[PDB]
Amino acid sequence: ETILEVNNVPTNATSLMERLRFPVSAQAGKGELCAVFRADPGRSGPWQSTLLGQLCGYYTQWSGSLEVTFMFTGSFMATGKMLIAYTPPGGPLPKDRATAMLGTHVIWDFGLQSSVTLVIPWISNTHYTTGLVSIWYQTNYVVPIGAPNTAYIIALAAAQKNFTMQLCKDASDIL
Amino acid sequence: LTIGNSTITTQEAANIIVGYGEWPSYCSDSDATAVDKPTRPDVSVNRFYTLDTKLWEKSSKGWYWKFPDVLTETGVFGQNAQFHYLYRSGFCIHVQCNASKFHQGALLVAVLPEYVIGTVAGGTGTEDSHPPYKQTQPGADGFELQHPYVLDAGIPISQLTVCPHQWINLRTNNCATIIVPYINALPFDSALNHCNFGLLVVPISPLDYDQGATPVIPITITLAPMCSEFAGLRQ
Amino acid sequence: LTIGNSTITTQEAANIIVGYGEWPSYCSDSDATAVDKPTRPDVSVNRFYTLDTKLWEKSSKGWYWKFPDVLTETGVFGQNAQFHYLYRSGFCIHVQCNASKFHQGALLVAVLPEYVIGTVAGGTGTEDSHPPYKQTQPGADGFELQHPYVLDAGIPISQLTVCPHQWINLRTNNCATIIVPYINALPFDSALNHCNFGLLVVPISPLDYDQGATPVIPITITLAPMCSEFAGLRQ
Amino acid sequence: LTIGNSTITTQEAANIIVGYGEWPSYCSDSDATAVDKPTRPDVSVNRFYTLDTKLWEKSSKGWYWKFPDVLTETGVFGQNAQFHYLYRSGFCIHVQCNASKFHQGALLVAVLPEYVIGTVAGGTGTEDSHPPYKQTQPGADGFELQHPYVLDAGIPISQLTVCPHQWINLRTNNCATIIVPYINALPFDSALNHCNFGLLVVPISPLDYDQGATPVIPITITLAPMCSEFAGLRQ
Amino acid sequence: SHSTAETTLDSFFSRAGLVGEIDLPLEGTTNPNGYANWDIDITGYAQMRRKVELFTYMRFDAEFTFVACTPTGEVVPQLLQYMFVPPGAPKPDSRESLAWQTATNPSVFVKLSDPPAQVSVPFMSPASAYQWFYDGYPTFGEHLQANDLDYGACPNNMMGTFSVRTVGTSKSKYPLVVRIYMRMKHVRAWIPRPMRNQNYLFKANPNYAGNSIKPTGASRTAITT
Amino acid sequence: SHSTAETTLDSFFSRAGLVGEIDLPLEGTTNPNGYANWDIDITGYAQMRRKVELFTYMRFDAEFTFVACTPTGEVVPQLLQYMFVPPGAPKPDSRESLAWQTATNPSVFVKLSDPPAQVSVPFMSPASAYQWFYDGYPTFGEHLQANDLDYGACPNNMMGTFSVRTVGTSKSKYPLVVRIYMRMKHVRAWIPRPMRNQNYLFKANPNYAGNSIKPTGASRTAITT
Repeated sequence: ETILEVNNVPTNATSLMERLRFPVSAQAGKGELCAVFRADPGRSGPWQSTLLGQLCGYYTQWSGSLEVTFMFTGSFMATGKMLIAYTPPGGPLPKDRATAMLGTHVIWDFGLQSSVTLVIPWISNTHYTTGLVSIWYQTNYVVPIGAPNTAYIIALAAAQKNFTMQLCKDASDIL
Repeated sequence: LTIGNSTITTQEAANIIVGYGEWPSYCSDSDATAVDKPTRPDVSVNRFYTLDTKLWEKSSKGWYWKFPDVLTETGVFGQNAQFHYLYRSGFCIHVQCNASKFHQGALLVAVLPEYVIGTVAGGTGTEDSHPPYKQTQPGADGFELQHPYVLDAGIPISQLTVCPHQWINLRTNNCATIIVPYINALPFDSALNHCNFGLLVVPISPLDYDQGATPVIPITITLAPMCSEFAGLRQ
Repeated sequence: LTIGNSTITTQEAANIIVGYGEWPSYCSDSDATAVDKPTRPDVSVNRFYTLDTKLWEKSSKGWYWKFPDVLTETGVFGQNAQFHYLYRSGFCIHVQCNASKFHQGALLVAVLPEYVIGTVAGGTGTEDSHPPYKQTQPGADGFELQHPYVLDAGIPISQLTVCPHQWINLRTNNCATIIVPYINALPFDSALNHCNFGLLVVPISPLDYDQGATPVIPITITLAPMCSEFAGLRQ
Repeated sequence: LTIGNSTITTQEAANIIVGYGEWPSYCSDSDATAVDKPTRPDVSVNRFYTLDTKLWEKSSKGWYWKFPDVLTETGVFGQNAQFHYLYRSGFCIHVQCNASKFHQGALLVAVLPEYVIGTVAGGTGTEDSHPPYKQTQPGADGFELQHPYVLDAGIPISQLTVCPHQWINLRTNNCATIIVPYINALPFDSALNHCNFGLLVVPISPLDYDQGATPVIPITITLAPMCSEFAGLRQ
Repeated sequence: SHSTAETTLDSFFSRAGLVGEIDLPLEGTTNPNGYANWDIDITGYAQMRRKVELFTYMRFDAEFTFVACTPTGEVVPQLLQYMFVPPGAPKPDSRESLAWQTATNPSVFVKLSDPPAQVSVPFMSPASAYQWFYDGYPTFGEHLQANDLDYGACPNNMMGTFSVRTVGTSKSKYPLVVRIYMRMKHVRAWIPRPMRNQNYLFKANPNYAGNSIKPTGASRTAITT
Repeated sequence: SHSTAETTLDSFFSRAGLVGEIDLPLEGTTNPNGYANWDIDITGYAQMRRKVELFTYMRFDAEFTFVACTPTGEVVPQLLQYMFVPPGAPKPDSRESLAWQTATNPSVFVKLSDPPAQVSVPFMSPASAYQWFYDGYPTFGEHLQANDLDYGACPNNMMGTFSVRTVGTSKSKYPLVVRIYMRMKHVRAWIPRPMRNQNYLFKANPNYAGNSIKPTGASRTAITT
């Protein structure tokens, strides 16, 4: 299990650390928070942060299943609900929250504080469109007085026993 | 209950409570009640249909739902109940509100069979009647009551507890779960035309915070329909 | 673990985690690896050396330690490791932070064998190199990182978890404990000249309070070195 | 066959002939092909889908279909493969034509796996390409051939019988039945993007009547998909 | 004549065939670069395409041999480089490219004095079998109207591509000609198809002319032999 | 694709890689002597450094190959000498030095006419395993303050160096280019590390820039794909 930089947005070294992290706040309610983007490691993107995503760059095409656990960093007294929904390849991004409920999806409550594991069944490279995981405000981030009205989540991922890789492939960074 | 997609794990105190004392059953059909025999497994369409989560303010006056209705463009159930000739099903619904140990209020999740909710307007000034079309077909989002003391129905909540009910006191329980069987004169009725059933969420202690805390409290509704009745038709 | 002076009692969830899956062992010496045989009991010098407790602010960017180093004028271990010819030992370290159920943040206590931490300056304006002397011999107090994303080492924390690690989420655990065995090419090396080992404390969620609460959060470090290797020398 | 709705009565002559000698099978899953485990009854989706019946004149030159496509907004089968990411199924198709005992002609119902049908136009006077988009996703209605001798593929019917075939000679049979299994390099592909499979209805003896008898000949097509593969998704 | 060995797919395919003739002039208008990439198509050997379009799906390894000479045929003391790059790997762009040192791009160094090099490329596809034409759009998902001729074409049907160089920082001394030969080995095929009868237009679709010819004529009438 | 074989350390490393490019022109300004020592860096193959700093400790034999040619690519009837000298042994200083005759410095004599030489260098380290970086001063005993930048480099990790000559009492006649390729054999690795993300400055310390780049960007916002 290694960190997935879903918030692959800022390029400032002081805010370069904000990449691992992605926010939730008491502001927006039941609307839309974040799709963790593609469920594809080797495609240029957020997965390049993972150890998995990098070694996939050292090969060509793979087949397997992944598990992506999310971790909540908010206060103890903080509470709320989130539904995480995977959208398989081909299908466009779900129109709304309720649309995500009609498929494979998991409502995450902060009662089961520790974490919540999302297992994506199958992804493959046949070199586009891949699976999508979207995280929705089932409800807003409610907090009592004394709790920060905004909180942060870390997403870290890895591969299961069915993960296999292809032929060696080289493409680096250095000169 | 491991029937459906994703649940929510709880330390679940005995918040379990069955409608009138009998569990949801199927249909007894070894006579001539229907010569065609509808066949349906338990986890095909018993997905956890969770409506959109609603807010609970201090000036809130309670909300209601109808169950044969609530599924329209809602779920593969609605893609099934709208085209189907006749309908029947039981339900397992779990009302959960997420709040702080600093917020206080009092909820009554209650279940009411035949819910004819009124209604009235002013007087004889412009029109004499016309209760709303949207009284029926209330969406998942809707709807607010108008006079909670009478449920807009000329009947006091003071005695609603005679119906299968369950309390949500933010002092103690954040979760309440109530299971309802089927309840009708005919063993098989039609769906969208008659809302066989009504769900109520009425506040008694209208919630109170001390500011600096989110004034909005989430009431996430989660539904699980048991003992449905279908087969298939046209389109 | 009742080996040393004073411990700290916890309801200790399974925060126990061993380096790479094998417990700290001793030295296998029935050949000719050393003709002199060092002898050492387990509780003489395995005192709980707790460094000074450090603060955790919002603008904190993580801290690191080196273990053969950390003992210099530190403990009877340093009075032992500095005069001794060669060194070897395992460790049991317990990182504990004391915070409120109102403070939130995210820590990654992680362990890294060979820690060569850089470093770089500006460019070719005044001098071209000179990484610091105090890079080595970091005192108990020190030291802050410079670029946590690269650990000042050109290597992303994003994948540090491949090393024996443990999370401290102030939502759940206030304590994390990680045990490390010895890890080196030679079964016996020298001490203060080579820091065999590095300890990391990196924040991911940079802590947040809502004011009126102590903006400083204590990370008390407690160390317990197992399977040392000594005998005695001169002065 | 007690799987489906309504049949067409036969004395059940042996016009049955299977693709390559093996029945359509299911999936072998005691390995790691899918962490999701498919669940499926024998009579759920196997309704007898009969497409529109098309006419057959003297100047007829044959028609063709593609199968993974033909059900898209067609029947509850297409509403399922369109919503599902991936697909697999076998088919049992019964091509039946209604004619007089005074009519004469010869049809060859044949089945061809990968049917990439061309094609060419006038030339390069105004445009160099334009293959039709509507070539694929052929509705029940389509399609007419263009050059039956080469199947618009530069490939002779002269050897078409090398593929799964069945004859319709009005001397004997007005009915023909052919069964096809799943056939692909990958065990699971998508539907509407790739037509894995093609059906041909080509005349050799181009029909002849002596007029005063209905000159239009009905070829009613009836399909029955076996060993499908789905589960359910979103909407 | 009871013997079925010459009717095996293997015997039907096991033969080193010329599929590549690579030109490196001293200078000219072919490639002033001194460098050439050869996408590894079997259709280069003309008759082979009809010979294999007998089937839908098939599978094979490939034995490659590289005989190189001058256009005269003079064997010449030049040391050259054959480079095979996998489907994933990028193809080299320049003579001075970075791709030549890329390890996952296997390279072969021989002299012309040394007998022709010989290597074997196995079955590369991510599918269970190769496919000569895919009755669908090779794009996954909903269609984009950027491309519409990639029809029938299977992209993972590509088994890589070959690159050739005269080794060295400086230009070659001699005009050389490399010829590329393909041998097919462990073959398994599947769904049988009727064999081609019309002439080909392209090498990506069974396109044909707007006027059909007939595989045999000149018969006068059916009664007279 | 059920095989973990290409995820084996051997397969991850099993490929002869170019690590050295030594030029001996007839005369110029590079090295006019006809003599060259090549300190044996593995980092010569560019990408290899990040690829091995995946681990802390590892261990392996090394198979070296020597393909030599002219810049022309002309194979030339020249007899040359490859000499491997151990870490302890001194390196030759002049073309007419004695070190060329030091027997315990193994030598290889081949012609360019002779196909590329192939030798194998075993695990040389005095440690139980190789080591990529030493978090200490490489001096035994307390350090002398001559050093200010000598940090991290492991001296007993040095596996020797290769030296090349144009054999003969007199200077070479032909312009030559020797190329060195490395393949790693019986590989065993140990402690896993996160992989490099920034560019390297030196090959004696994992130093980084005073301005960090990002291993993946151009993402606009977390909501937009």
